[PDB]
Amino acid sequence: ETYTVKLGSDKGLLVFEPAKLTIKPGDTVEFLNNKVPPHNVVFDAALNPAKSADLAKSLSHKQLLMSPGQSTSTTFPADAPAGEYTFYCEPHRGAGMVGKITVAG
Ligand SMILES: [Cu+2]
Repeated sequence: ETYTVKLGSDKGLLVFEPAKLTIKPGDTVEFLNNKVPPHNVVFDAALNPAKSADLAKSLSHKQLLMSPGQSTSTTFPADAPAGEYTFYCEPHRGAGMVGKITVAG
């Protein structure tokens, strides 16, 4: 299944919309640049079920998305470990642009 997370709400808030999502291993999350760019998508190296920096890096998109309508996607590994994956937008982290994906069966 492919799910869409907007970067910046339609109201213009510095949030992911939605900010929490439950998926299965192998699902894709599309991150769509929506409002108040630039944004990026960085998975936390410690706050994933494997506490694996490499895993987090593989899921992340560090380059800034500059224009509304740009997108990037993360397809989770087929054997992604179950549990919680915290991610954030680097420029807007301090303003609260933090999200969480939960992988479950
Ligand atoms: Cu942002």
